[PDB]
Amino acid sequence: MRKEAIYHRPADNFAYAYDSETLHLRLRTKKDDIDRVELLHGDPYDWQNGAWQFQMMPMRKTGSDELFDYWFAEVKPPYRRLRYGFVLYSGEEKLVYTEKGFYFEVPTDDTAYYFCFPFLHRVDLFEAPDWVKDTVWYQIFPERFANGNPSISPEGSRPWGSEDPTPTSFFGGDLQGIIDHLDYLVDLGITGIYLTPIFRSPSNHKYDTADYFEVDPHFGDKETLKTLIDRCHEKGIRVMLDAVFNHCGYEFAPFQDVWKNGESSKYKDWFHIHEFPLQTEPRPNYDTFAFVPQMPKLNTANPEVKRYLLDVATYWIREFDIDGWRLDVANEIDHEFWREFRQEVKALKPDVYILGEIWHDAMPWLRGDQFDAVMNYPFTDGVLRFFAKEEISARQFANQMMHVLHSYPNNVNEAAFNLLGSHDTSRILTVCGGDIRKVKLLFLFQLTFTGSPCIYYGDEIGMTGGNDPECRKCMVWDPMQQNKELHQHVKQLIALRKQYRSLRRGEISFLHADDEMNYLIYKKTDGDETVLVIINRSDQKADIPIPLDARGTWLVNLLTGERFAAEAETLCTSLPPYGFVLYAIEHW
Amino acid sequence: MRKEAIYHRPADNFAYAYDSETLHLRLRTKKDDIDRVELLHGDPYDWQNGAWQFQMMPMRKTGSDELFDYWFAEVKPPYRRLRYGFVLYSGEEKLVYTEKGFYFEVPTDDTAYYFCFPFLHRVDLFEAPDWVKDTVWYQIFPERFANGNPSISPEGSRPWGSEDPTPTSFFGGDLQGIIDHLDYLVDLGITGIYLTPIFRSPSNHKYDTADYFEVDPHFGDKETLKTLIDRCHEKGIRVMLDAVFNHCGYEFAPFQDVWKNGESSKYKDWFHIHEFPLQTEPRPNYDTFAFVPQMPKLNTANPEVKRYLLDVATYWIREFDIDGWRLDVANEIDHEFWREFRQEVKALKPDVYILGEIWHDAMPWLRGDQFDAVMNYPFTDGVLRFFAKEEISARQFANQMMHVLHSYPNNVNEAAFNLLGSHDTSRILTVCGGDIRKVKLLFLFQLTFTGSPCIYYGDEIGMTGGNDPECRKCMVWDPMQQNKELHQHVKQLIALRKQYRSLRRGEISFLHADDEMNYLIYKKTDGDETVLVIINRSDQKADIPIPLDARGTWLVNLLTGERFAAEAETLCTSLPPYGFVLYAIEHW
Ligand SMILES: [Ca+2]
Ligand SMILES: [Ca+2]
Ligand SMILES: [Cl-]
Repeated sequence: MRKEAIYHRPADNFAYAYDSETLHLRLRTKKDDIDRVELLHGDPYDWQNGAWQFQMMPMRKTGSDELFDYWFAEVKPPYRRLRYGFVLYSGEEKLVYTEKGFYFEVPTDDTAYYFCFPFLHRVDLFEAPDWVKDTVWYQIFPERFANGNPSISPEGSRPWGSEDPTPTSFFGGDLQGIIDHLDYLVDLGITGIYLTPIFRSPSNHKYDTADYFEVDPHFGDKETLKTLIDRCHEKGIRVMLDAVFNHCGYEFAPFQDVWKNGESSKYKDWFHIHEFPLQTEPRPNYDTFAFVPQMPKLNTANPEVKRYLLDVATYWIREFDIDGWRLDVANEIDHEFWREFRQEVKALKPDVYILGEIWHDAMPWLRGDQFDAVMNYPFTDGVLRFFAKEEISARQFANQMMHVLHSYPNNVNEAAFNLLGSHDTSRILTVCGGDIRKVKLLFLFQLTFTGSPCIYYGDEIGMTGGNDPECRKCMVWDPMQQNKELHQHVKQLIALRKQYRSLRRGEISFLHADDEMNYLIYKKTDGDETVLVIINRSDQKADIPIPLDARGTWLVNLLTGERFAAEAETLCTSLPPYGFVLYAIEHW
Repeated sequence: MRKEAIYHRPADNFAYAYDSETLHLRLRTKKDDIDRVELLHGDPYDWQNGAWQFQMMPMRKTGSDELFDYWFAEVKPPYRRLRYGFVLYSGEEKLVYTEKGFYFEVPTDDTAYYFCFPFLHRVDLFEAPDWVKDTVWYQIFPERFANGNPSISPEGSRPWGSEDPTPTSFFGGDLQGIIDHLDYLVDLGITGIYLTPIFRSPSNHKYDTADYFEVDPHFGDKETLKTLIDRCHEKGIRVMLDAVFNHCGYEFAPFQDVWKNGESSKYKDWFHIHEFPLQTEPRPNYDTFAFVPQMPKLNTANPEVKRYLLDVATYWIREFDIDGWRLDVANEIDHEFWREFRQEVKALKPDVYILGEIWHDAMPWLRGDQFDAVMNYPFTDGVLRFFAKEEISARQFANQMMHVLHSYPNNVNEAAFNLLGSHDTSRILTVCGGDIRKVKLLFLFQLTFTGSPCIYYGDEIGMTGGNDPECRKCMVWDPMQQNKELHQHVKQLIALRKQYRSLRRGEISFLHADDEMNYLIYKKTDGDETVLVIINRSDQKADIPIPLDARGTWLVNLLTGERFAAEAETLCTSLPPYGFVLYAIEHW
């Protein structure tokens, strides 16, 4: 066995409380290097006859990435205290992996050798709002969804969908237009809406905020926003707004004061200023979002700033009853602020979903004291590389999915915001080079994956476009221009997801087929039901062997409803080019 | 390249801010497997400025443990933001290590593959009080230091130091006794005193608290405590008290109420009770420290309990100006409480040192939002196994020290509470089998090691005893029963530590000798200042070669003060059994 590939450390994704009485422990080792692994565990103070009392529990291999095998075990400490280790077996070789290193047999003269999970506290438990787990989100960029009130449209607004958008063009989309098209979303099966910024700002995207306490006049007023939220609630749709707390806009009052009065302004500490007076040339002498002068970075360490943003955060919840806050550039704002943010938000309305925009590994923000989840862009990356660009094999895709999922605790993955694109990415149909068959596969995977998926407006009807701003075209309402095949496909999958719990909250496992290149086979299971998905990611028909025992095993096609029994101990599934099939499994 | 042994993840000991402008990045690889490592780095938004290529910085190997090599690099992001990857060079091939995996060359496209350190926030920076770095602590168990007030000694106190202590014996030690012997401590060189529990409790150790707002009558009164602290402060000695917040005592009023009234008690939720009425056996029906009935666990999640404990924490600081809080069984209290604890204590007195009693890996409590340090028992175990028990080689000792040190960020190690024993361990002289020569080596290593070391009362004069209660004998004040040589050795070493910054704040590196079984050679470095230490851990004379080069190099024997020029390529030093020598290395 290779000791250099064995790893565990008491925190993050390797050791965490799943609930008030249960702990989850993981261990990773070199793939196929270990035959069996057992968790050695016991209460730190449980002694009898002068010997430490501990037991052995076999661990299950939950999956593996390109380099490692991941092992899992759940344990309910008798007194909520635990000292543990790992015993690995390979042939006649045995290793005991502990915090103090490796041993060849279990040392029991003391507990100091072992890893420790001191005490399971309910207060430190990671707990996201349960309702998001069954939710399917729909992201809307307000300036481009629907012009429901022409009288408030920006002057210079272009005819709807008359031309591709630019960084400064306006088409007159507003909040009323969203209200007017809610039945379209209900029919689709959407139960959650995520809106990009809607507070006063001069731009079409509004990430350069002028006033966080005012709805942009071009989008509507507070009365209209309230009606929108109330109407969504009546129809069973939760609403999440965009919080741009990392930076403000050039027209933000406090910034204007500092821009004019420099170091004597009482708002100078509200920002990250390097020298006075402020300037934008040759470059800004203050921190900004990226290198954008009109987006001054806010000092969230300043008491007055924190008070203001926390007031903003609770105001919209208290007065408008929103259901979530999507945090713009969340990773660039300090942890101290995010902890206070959670405390005040959750104290007001525990149901509010706290979603951070972080495109990379976000474990530091997912320990339970800050966010409920992050926009899962790493998932986006992997799914697009396999289904859209076909850059990696099915084997490599499974490895990447196993890699990212095992990088986090199970309860964290259960609340993950799994998207395929957004206002900050190219359109999936375009990433797919215009092949609807590939887009159908993207939706199939997304909608059968555990978590809280989000659909970018227009992707369900085949809208096209490159990256920002090309991906922000006016929503296509003309039924003659909407791709009917895709819309029906999405509606169908969302319905299925709502009907099968394993798709929404189950564990995922990948089965290795003969052709580990184009055939993807995976299962979703929650202990009560099991759904098998088989995908032929190739332009040729395929006969794919399904690795499952045929003893008393019955399958039910979820799309056609057809029931049939297996027998060949490995039934053969025949699929047309880019075809796919889903089966509910029955063991009688 | 063994990909399975390579590792980095943007947090804890692998990625952190060292100061407001500097980031530290670490990478671990299979020992001797990698020849060189380069850090590819840049600002995440460099692309906006047309800067698509990374900057490159070579990483330095800071040490190796049993299985890995550790690489290091410090970076000052121009805009406090960083995106990075690693380039590893091996005879086999060159590989780029990123968050998305390994690549043979730096990806030429614009996809996000890299690790990220979003923003360097001063507010999230780990920062312990600077003064602790130059402090040498002395731990005192009040019931056994000195009987300065016979009139308040417990009834039935045994003649001072006349017999071995027991779990229930009393000798009459008190706070006045400490005051009476301050000059002894000043002479020794001590600049910090850590006292075990001193609040009212029926026991001789007092970890079963009866009243947190009262100094035990047998130890003295609030007036005596003030005198002690003021005299200490006048002598440049800081004072740290023991906070027993995980559990209270059997005589704690709130608990007595619950034990009497049961479920009808208004204090029922102040503890962890499973059933009523409360029972103490076979095992308590309520959570306790270990299974001690007289030590019921407090519910630090209960608002009243938190307020009471926080009031306690701030009371002694505000009223008596203490300089630190040592947290008893700190790992068994929730993180939420520790965050509030830090906020309140630091707001009151930023200089207060927060030390948690955690014997295992404490990374989760050392990210900057909770403790400043923990009692470094893992250091204690490693040092004892080498110098005292001689159960491991000099090579294995070097590996273990590198292992535990690289497990934490540099600024965390710089404030670490490095002890060799305490009231919860056997006496070091006894662990050394009565060999004073070995104890001298223990003090030598401890006092030349970076951090905030602590000396257990009596160890500086050779007191003996097994583990609790044996290690709690009355302090020996008669010089005829004190080991003068050892005492002067400790006094001399504390003097040197104060004179050479590299000993208390420098980096450490182990130089591997030919006979790396008994010969230990290491150096402390801080800028150009270097202290070389050579230890002969064997019971026979030895001639050990000093690897150092003579290139305009001069050595200063820190024990004798003797100066001399370096011979040729390697100077040889003759040492007696368990001998040692320290040399300041000057580069001219
Ligand atoms: Ca309009
Ligand atoms: Ca006394
Ligand atoms: Cl309405």
